[PDB]
Amino acid sequence: PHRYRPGTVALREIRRYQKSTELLIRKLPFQRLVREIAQDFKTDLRFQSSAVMALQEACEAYLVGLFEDTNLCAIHAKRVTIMPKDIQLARRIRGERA
Amino acid sequence: PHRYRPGTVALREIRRYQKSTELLIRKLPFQRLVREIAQDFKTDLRFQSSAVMALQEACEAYLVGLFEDTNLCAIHAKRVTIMPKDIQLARRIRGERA
Amino acid sequence: KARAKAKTRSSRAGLQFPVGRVHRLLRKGNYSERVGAGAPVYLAAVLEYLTAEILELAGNAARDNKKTRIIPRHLQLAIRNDEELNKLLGRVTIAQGGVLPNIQAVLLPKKTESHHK
Amino acid sequence: KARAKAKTRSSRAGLQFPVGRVHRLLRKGNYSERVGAGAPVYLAAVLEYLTAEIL
Amino acid sequence: VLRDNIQGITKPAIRRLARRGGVKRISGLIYEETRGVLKVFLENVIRDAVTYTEHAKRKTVTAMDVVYALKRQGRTLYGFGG
Amino acid sequence: VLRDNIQGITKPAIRRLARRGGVKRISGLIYEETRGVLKVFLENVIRDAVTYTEHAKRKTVTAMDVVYALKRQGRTLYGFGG
Amino acid sequence: RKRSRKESYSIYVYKVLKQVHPDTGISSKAMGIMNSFVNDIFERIAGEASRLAHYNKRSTITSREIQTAVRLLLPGELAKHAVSEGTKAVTKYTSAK
Amino acid sequence: RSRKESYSIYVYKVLKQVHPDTGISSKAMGIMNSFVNDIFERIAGEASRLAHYNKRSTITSREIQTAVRLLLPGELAKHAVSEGTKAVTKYTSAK
Repeated sequence: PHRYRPGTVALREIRRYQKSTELLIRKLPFQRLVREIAQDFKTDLRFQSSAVMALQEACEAYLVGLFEDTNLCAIHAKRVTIMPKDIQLARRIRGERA
Repeated sequence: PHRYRPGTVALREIRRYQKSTELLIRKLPFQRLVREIAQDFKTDLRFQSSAVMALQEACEAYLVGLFEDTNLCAIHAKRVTIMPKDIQLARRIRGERA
Repeated sequence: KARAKAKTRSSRAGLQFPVGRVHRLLRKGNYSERVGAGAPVYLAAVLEYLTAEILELAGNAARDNKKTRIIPRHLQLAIRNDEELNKLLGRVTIAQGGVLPNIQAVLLPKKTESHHK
Repeated sequence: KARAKAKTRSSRAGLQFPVGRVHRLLRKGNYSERVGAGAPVYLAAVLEYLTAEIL
Repeated sequence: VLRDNIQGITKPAIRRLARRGGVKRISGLIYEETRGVLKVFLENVIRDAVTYTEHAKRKTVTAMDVVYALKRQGRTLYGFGG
Repeated sequence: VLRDNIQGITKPAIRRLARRGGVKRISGLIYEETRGVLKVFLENVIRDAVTYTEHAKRKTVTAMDVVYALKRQGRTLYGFGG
Repeated sequence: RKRSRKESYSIYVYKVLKQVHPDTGISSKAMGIMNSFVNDIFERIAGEASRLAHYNKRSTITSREIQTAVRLLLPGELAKHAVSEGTKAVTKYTSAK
Repeated sequence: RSRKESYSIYVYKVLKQVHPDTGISSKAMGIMNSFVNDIFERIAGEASRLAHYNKRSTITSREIQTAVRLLLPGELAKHAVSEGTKAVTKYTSAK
């Protein structure tokens, strides 16, 4: 069987998703997560669908930016593999203490 | 002659300056730098002395914070020596693009 | 009384943006007790210029993509490809904007790529 | 007319921060067209609490 | 059976996002960390959104509530009005 | 002879600051980078300060001008009034 | 005869200081820092309350807006205790007419 | 029936001024509207703060200009300022 080397398909996927703008997270589990969390603050709340879409947009843009910083930290550390400590560093430097 | 190992005095200096709050930059060269730069925007400008002190406070707090982030990046990179690339990374992550 | 015929302030200013509405928006919003006549004019002009700049760059990106309709993608591309707008909108999220095709040079495959020719 | 003795809002609230000054500061600054009576009281109370915690 | 629903932000979706982030290689432990990071981020936003919601005496969360919550966190979003 | 005066932010002062920053070991090339970083930072602040100055039709830079310049850069300073 | 008049929160901070720790002073610089702090949080709260009011087409800023602004700006238990104190104060004011 | 204002028509006129042969999506128009709203609020708020700082009760074109110089970088600010100036002078001329 024909076999591609590790990385080629990853790179193709990078190019594909970086060329496009469609949302990569599933709508329904995101709605369910949001509803669960909001439920923990106030009961029987509702949400507009576009509010959920907005939240998804914000979440995904935030996550790619964090992964970008993570990637730079990894490269800085002479690695190509991202680790929790890289994320923790990036978030610490932005002041996203949590 | 008696001789201390590398790092002991550095650590003592760290403890000393981290215990105190006095300004570490000389007043006069700072005034001269400020006056030169401001001169490049508008001529024959004056400055209140407390304005210069304020600028110095801001500058030094900014610099220690950048060096702190730099230090974390170095440690992250398994180093104890700070490098330009560490500063560049920290500033890039804060968005201090310049 | 004569009651001279109406003329809007934008037209008097040679502008397209609504000076009057900007004035109304300034009045409503607790910005100052009073607002001078030139301020909304100046601001409207600024908004007009910036709009023209963005639309221009976005249309350039559209032609680059052989597209006749401006989409958010082009606006995001325009913003991120312009140093000054990028600074202005560095902490702004453009919905459905995506990201720039920016790949770090070190992650791409080697010059040992297998096709010299 | 009687013109009773001059009490103040901070004293009535049992507070130390100046209700009157906060009200004036709220009025001046283009924050809202009108300002309710409790808002400066509430804010002053918050500021006093935070100061106490810090001090 | 469901698993507190946070698991619906699946590994491949995170992988796709990281790819858009330009990530070529990813440790297996990253995913849970990302989920935790998301929850914190989300909590704060939604918390503020509901606060705005509560102020308006409304039982329906609007897009504007999200927009304001995002703005106050320095994460301005364009495209949904306002 | 003087050297554009940026050199008055000497190596030992930077060393002291880094020590307060907790730095134990420092490359020799750091110092010029720090100076450059400072100039950029300073330029922006002073630029805005002068803008405020110019607005007031004043020829003397006040502390308040600095404070406002710092605030708009998200670098709020306490202790100098306002 | 000329003279001006510069207001500050100094005396109230000192009174509170004397209330919590009777045997302790404060420098003028530190007091200035506390005054700067007070001014900053005041401006933050009024601005946020103003924005909420505008969003809700409301011309009045109430204790609800202060509370909400606090809830947005202040964290957890700090917010809860401040809120409780504010509520206590309004309740004491409203009765003491 | 209610009434929702937007800048749509002005953006569309400008688009035809700069590129007659080109359209724009509604979502993109909304993005442009959001942009406009954001810069409007930023400028007015900064102008407000300056006026407050200068114990001035009036917002003039001076405050707008200054705010612009603070907020916008280099050539963008210079061109915007020049345009605003030209516009005010044209307004003041054609009474």
